[PDB]
Amino acid sequence: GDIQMTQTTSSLSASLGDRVSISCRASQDINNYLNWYQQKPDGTVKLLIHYTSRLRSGVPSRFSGSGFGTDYSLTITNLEQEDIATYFCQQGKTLPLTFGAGTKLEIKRTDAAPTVSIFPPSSEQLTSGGASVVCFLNNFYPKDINVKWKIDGSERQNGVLNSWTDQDSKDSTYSMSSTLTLTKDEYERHNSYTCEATHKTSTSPIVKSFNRNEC
Amino acid sequence: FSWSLTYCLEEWMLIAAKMKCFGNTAVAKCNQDHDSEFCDMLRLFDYNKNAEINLCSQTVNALISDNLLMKNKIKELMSIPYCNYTKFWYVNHTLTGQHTLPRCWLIRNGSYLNTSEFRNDWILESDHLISEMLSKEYAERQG
Amino acid sequence: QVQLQQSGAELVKPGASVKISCKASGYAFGSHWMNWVKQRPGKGLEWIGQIYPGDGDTNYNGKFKGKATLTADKSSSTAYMQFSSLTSEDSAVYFCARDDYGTRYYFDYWGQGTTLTVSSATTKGPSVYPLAPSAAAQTNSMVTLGCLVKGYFPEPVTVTWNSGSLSSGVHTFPAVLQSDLYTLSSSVTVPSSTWPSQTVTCNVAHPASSTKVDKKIVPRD
Amino acid sequence: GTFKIGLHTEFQSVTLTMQRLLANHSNECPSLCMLNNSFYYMRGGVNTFLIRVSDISVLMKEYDVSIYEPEDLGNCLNASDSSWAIHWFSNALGHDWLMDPPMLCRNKTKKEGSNIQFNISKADDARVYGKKIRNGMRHLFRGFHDPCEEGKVCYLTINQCGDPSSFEYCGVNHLSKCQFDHVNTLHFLVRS
Ligand SMILES: *[C@@H]1O[C@H](CO[C@@H]2O[C@@H](C)[C@@H](O)[C@@H](O)[C@@H]2O)[C@@H](O[C@@H]2O[C@H](CO)[C@@H](O[C@@H]3O[C@H](CO)[C@@H](O)[C@H](O[C@H]4O[C@H](CO)[C@@H](O)[C@H](O)[C@@H]4O)[C@@H]3O)[C@H](O)[C@H]2NC(C)=O)[C@H](O)[C@H]1NC(C)=O
Ligand SMILES: *[C@@H]1O[C@H](CO)[C@@H](O[C@@H]2O[C@H](CO)[C@@H](O[C@@H]3O[C@H](CO)[C@@H](O)[C@H](O[C@H]4O[C@H](CO)[C@@H](O)[C@H](O)[C@@H]4O)[C@@H]3O)[C@H](O)[C@H]2NC(C)=O)[C@H](O)[C@H]1NC(C)=O
Ligand SMILES: *[C@@H]1O[C@H](CO)[C@@H](O[C@@H]2O[C@H](CO)[C@@H](O[C@@H]3O[C@H](CO)[C@@H](O)[C@H](O)[C@@H]3O)[C@H](O)[C@H]2NC(C)=O)[C@H](O)[C@H]1NC(C)=O
Ligand SMILES: *[C@@H]1O[C@H](CO)[C@@H](O[C@@H]2O[C@H](CO)[C@@H](O)[C@H](O)[C@H]2NC(C)=O)[C@H](O)[C@H]1NC(C)=O
Ligand SMILES: *[C@@H]1O[C@H](CO)[C@@H](O[C@@H]2O[C@H](CO)[C@@H](O)[C@H](O)[C@H]2NC(C)=O)[C@H](O)[C@H]1NC(C)=O
Ligand SMILES: *[C@@H]1O[C@H](CO)[C@@H](O)[C@H](O)[C@H]1NC(C)=O
Ligand SMILES: *[C@@H]1O[C@H](CO)[C@@H](O)[C@H](O)[C@H]1NC(C)=O
Repeated sequence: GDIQMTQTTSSLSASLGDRVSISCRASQDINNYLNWYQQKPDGTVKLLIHYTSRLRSGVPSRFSGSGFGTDYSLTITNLEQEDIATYFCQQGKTLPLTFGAGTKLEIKRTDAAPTVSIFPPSSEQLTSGGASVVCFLNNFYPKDINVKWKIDGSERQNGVLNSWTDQDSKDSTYSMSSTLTLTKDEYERHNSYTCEATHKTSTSPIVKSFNRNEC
Repeated sequence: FSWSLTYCLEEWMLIAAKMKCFGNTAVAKCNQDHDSEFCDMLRLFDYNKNAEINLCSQTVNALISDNLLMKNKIKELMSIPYCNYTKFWYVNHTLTGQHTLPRCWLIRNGSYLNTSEFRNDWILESDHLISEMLSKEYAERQG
Repeated sequence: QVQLQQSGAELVKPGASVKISCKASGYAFGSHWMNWVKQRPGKGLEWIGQIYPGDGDTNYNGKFKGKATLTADKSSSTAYMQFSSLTSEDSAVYFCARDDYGTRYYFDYWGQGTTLTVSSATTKGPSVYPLAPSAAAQTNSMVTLGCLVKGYFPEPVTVTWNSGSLSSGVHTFPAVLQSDLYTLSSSVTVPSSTWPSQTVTCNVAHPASSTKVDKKIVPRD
Repeated sequence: GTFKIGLHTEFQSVTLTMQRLLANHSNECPSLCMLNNSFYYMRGGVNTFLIRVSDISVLMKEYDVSIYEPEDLGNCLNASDSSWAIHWFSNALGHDWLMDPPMLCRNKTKKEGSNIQFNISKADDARVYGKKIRNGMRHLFRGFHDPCEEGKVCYLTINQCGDPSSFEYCGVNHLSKCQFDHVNTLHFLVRS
């Protein structure tokens, strides 16, 4: 019986000065009792628009709201840097109150290929008994990327842990770390270690590798 | 179409907390149903006493003049002398006891006019009082 | 002028309870509904409930009825949310928010949030390992080095380079949790000529364990 | 206040009080009095109502209840007795249930208390209506003050004493210094 809010788009890319529209759909007619919140990357939350299109004090005029019934929309013309954030809608007709999942805005830029760097396990870690192979995929755009590990020519996915960064604020790129952790014995039982980066920028992947016996 | 009276006012109807009797010669003029705030107050007391003792009824027009109330309200809104149905002045022949019908003591901006401001009024009232005393004596002892 | 200050981060073990607080300033505490909201990564925002400090009436979301208990204190102008039988599903960020005068069901003022972590993991300091290019590697115009911070709990850790004097071309990845232990890495890029003549040293700090480690990145072989 | 005109003719006066009747107030028989140049009070027996004229509106038509008919006033007050009291007061102010703009009130289900709102702004589509509602006030409260500024917003707010929306303004320090005036009650009778 609850009221489901649906923000179909979870991520949206746009260049500064563009017109952006974020849609919000209600499972039931909510009669214009829709409110828009802005969450900055630090977790700060602020109300911007209530009752579909009523702007709050201090909200710049580039923000606007529209809709009626089940479909609504937040529009941001002349997208400014400070608008890069996540925007949630919320129905205020009936309890329980419900929010959308959110729509994160990210800055658009020209494509950039990742800069790949592979790192063998350190002697310090090998002393302790483990062996972590690290591969950095740095400063690429767009954020979609894939990493493949190969040991002695064979693909390995177990023991791999990945971590993407948020969009960098100065160059608008993304970076990613891939760490393959093995045992010392398993690491010494193999020689060739390779990470391959697949990205929109190149049909073939960027391949970086090292041989364990070549120090 | 206008209420009739029976005049003495009870002590609780007066600021002096002292029953005040007015001759019927003057109170009878209230029946004529002329523009008189004092007579409106008398009819209000008379109707709402004989009737809890509230002030309201569905026949206010038979007790008061709506035109007179409207006129006093307009005078209020013009910042000119008007009547707020409170204090009234008359002219009493202390010798005989016959008096004129009390007429309202007007106020301007929440203050009662000084007697000198409406002195023509009570001059005329006393003139008419004595004229009517003489006329009564004449028409009676004429035979 | 209107301000909502929530209590600090909490780290508790499963089955425990915890009461988070929200101090209000700048308005009549007893004239506004105080709502609570739960946020998790990828789970949007969930409405927990609301209390009216005036009469103390509480309206709960059916899903959180039994998990959450809302109280208020008008003297201190402070709302409280108490959780019982905490589980790892309860780890999240919790906001207190205020409705406008009346009851418009929109939240015009928010607190900064309170992070709750429910875990049976025990505190442990990190191990720091260097990440230097293999002896057989290209000599490009730039060189990337790194530090691997592995096996610690709880978050956070802070990584600087050369005591903060090296900040351009640096970025640290979000920690990933595996088997009750966090791992992250920090990357730093510098002109190839700069290294190894000018040394690069990562400074890792884990406050929860009062651990501070410096690790110089030395070329291999 | 009595002087002599002639040897026997004398100026005399008499002051009347209607308070014993204004104390037996009731909803159909409200006693009306003025306190501030901003606070007015209507006593209708057990129900007391504070009336204020300010530029501060706490109600919006997008969120609050619009009263198109007297029956809708039942959504505004805890009891229907008060509902019909406010119906008769609205009539007395000159409001037109068929032609004038609908007034606003807070749903009695909320926690903030009763609040009926009239938009008497001197501007746009609220100007004309506004003046009327002030005229009504001038009829119902001798010495009514017109704090409404030209071209700016102005609102008349009614709160039933007892609800949280009455704050402390319905205390004894207020109603004890609000002399009832029967002229106001006569105007209420005539205009309703
Ligand atoms: C004055 O306030 C009362 C009570 O308000 C209600 O409780 C408050 C504490 C607060 O939570 C309010 O938001 C809440 O409305 C109002 O009376 C309520 O009116 C609503 C709307 O008409 C009724 O809700 C309806 O009740 C049924 C289910 O309980 C059902 O018939 C309706 O269908 C709903 O669901 C379908 C499908 O899911 C959807 O299509 C409909 O649009 C609708 O959501 C609906 O839920 C309440 O039952 C009423 N409660 C009462 C009478 O106690 C009253 O209208 C209001 N007056 C105003 C604002 O002028
Ligand atoms: C109580 O009543 C007052 C007075 O009526 C009211 O304040 C007024 O609100 C209206 C809108 O509700 C304002 O009029 C608008 O103001 C600006 C120009 O000043 C414009 O946005 C509008 O004109 C354009 O936009 C309209 C909307 O799209 C179009 O219909 C129109 O054709 C134009 O394109 C319009 O003029 C008015 O200025 C205020 N006045 C004051 C003094 O505030 C107040 O909201 C009411 N209070 C309530 C309802 O609680
Ligand atoms: C009609 O208007 C007149 C003139 O303004 C009002 O007369 C005023 O009435 C009040 C209340 O009775 C008087 O207050 C009292 O005055 C004395 C001296 O202080 C004393 O009896 C009491 O302590 C009390 O203060 C007031 O003096 C008097 N005159 C004024 C204000 O100038 C009259 O009340 C009005 N009638 C109504 C409102 O029904
Ligand atoms: C309110 O109504 C009551 C009841 O009618 C009035 O009390 C009457 O007062 C008169 C005059 O003093 C007495 O003769 C009656 O016996 C009283 N009747 C009753 C039933 O008590 C009262 O005067 C009115 N006014 C006030 C201020 O209470
Ligand atoms: C109509 O109902 C409201 C809501 O119950 C009354 O206000 C409540 O009064 C009780 C009794 O003192 C308080 O304990 C509650 O806290 C009040 N509610 C709120 C939301 O503040 C209100 O008084 C009633 N109306 C009238 C005219 O008495
Ligand atoms: C008029 O004066 C006489 C004589 O003093 C007095 O008995 C009578 O009551 C007075 N009438 C009034 C004041 O109406
Ligand atoms: C009305 O009188 C009250 C007394 O409590 C005061 O709070 C308020 O400021 C006054 N407003 C005026 C005189 O306009």
